Amino acid sequence: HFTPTPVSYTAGFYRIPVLGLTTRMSIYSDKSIHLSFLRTVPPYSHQSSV
Amino acid sequence: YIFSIVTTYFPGYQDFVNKIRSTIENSFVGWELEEVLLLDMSLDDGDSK
Repeated sequence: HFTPTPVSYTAGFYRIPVLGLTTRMSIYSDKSIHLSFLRTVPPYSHQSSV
Repeated sequence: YIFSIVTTYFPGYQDFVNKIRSTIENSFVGWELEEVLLLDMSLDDGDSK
């Protein structure tokens, strides 16, 4: 839950992209704190919605 | 006694509008807001919009 956080905000310090691969935590889904974050695997929200 | 608000994203802005809407209603004095607008400044070439 802590490993992918720094590559998010440190990159966003200049607003440069970071692409995630298999992150499961839903905290990064917010568009404000991590505006420059992307995800490749679906989050838990949609597997709940199914 | 009349005003209108407009803002873009990011400053957790939902709390601002929620608080102002909650506070405006209760008091006896009749504030009458009109045409609240939400604007997206991230749109590319959205100047015409």
